[PDB]
Amino acid sequence: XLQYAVRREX
Amino acid sequence: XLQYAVLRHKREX
Amino acid sequence: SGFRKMAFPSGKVEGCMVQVTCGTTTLNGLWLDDVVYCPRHVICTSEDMLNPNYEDLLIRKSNHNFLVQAGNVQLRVIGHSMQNCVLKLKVDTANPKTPKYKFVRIQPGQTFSVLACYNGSPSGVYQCAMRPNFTIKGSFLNGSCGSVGFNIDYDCVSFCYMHHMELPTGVHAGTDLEGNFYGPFVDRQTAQAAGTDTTITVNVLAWLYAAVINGDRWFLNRFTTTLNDFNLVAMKYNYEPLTQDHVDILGPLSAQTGIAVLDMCASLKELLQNGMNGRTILGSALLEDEFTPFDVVRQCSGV
Amino acid sequence: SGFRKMAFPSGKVEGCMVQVTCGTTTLNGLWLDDVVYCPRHVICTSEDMLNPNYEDLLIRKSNHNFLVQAGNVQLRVIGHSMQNCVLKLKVDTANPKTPKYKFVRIQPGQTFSVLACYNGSPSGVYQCAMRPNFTIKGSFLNGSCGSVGFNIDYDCVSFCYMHHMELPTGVHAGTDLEGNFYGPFVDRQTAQAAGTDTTITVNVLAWLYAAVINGDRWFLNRFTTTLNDFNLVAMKYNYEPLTQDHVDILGPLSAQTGIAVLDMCASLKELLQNGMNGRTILGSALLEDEFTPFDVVRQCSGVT
Repeated sequence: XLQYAVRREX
Repeated sequence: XLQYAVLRHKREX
Repeated sequence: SGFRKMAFPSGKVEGCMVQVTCGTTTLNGLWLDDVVYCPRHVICTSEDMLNPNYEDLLIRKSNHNFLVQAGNVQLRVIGHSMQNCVLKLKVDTANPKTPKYKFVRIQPGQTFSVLACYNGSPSGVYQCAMRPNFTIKGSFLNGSCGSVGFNIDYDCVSFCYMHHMELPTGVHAGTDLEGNFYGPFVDRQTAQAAGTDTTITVNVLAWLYAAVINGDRWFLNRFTTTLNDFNLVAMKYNYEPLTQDHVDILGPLSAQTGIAVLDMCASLKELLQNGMNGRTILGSALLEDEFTPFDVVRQCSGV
Repeated sequence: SGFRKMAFPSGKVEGCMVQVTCGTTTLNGLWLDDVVYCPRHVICTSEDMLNPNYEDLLIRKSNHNFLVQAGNVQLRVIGHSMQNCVLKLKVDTANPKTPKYKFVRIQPGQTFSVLACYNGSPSGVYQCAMRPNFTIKGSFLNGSCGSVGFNIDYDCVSFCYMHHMELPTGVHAGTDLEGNFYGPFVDRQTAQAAGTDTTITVNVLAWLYAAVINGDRWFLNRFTTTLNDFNLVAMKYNYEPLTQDHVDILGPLSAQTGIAVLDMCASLKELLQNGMNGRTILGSALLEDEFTPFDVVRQCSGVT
């Protein structure tokens, strides 16, 4: 879901 | 082989 | 001899990786000369990143909100201009370690190396392929956005890919450094669907020539076809078409193996039709299509 | 969050690669603070490598026989010293790129990134594992000798390998930078065979954990094992042993996943006996042993 900011690995 | 080298040729694989 | 996923030397790029922070949002960016390129979604919050229209948000100006630290150096930003889905930031110093660099748009199947970067520092380097459905299956965690994909032709570095998102299927989607997304994806925090992906026939034929060069013969047969005959059995197996342009790109590998491109097609056609028969090729029981004909030539002839 | 065969960033190591020539013999060397490491056979001639006398040949040569060029600068060589089967070439000048470094004798199964160089120039980077039979299967051509293997740990570069030869079976052998060969090999130009290779067990566990991180749970089985038990089936399938210490080595990953090692052991034990059932794991039809536990962490944490 795009790499910032979903911190808690997506 | 022994993976050396020359200066101009190949002496390979 | 041997073969392997052989990525380009990363160091030359290690030099053009920085950290950009817009508010408390931080991702990587590529710094060439007096200009830093990064994804346009640093400006956002979690709250903005669901349907953001970025046009207005950058006219919400403030050059001073854009923090760049390039290791020791705290880069001052002296401009803020948006080119599609990349932000290009003017900075006070020109990267002294700037190599020769081009920007190119790759066609599906073409390969690049990726420098995985987090907070302007890199954790590792791997090689990817551009999936026919314009996706890359790489290795990216949060903070990977701004990580770059590149090829080294001789002096010049080609920058082909800038990472933006992991999709629900788990693969990746990003842009050329013009912010022109590959595929049908957008800069929004929404599940997206790639399309349908297809095995890259020219790259498989590359990898089969690769096996031959390292003395694997079990798959070879005294049969041939036409391109026509091959191209039906391709369509059937969701294998890309093979054309004359594709046939021409394999010639070096034909020349160096002495097996005509159409005969190797005969070998590929029987593999498609009967399976890999319990046996491995280059230690893989799976057909591999993430090696370009060039990359075989490169790895099997240094450079 | 994928999973790829990932290498360490090379730039630090690229700055220490030299071309070393003696007569018509060309190889690669590694130049760190005033000394240049390259395999001793750089001195040897074609005909001499069949039966070389290294001590004798070094007495004959003088410092002027060794021509080391880093880029466009020649290096002046003040000394010719043999360290077992590795040459140490003293120079006047010292590499300004010399990073924090150590010379480590890794164990069979330890993975490391190999920087492949020809004429002291990088041709690229890949990851290899020290086979239990003390061979490495990488991608080595002629001109490759002296290329180096390494791990990067924070600021330090831990050099583990120098490349010497490709065996008749097509695998590759080398030494530590103290010149001590890995496995039962000598630098004669004779055919030499390794042994029978084996799968690295702790590395496979690491790989199954990596799958569980990438949403693969299908291989998980809720029965249990003993180490002794599990190991006895592993020896039947020509697998390297597991040790308690391995369990502690895997503990961190056990923490993230919440699968006790022995639970993951019990899953593997079943995969060995019954085979893989035609399923795929991380996009492999085969079990993978060339990822170390730390490799799983480092790559799926983005360690630098």
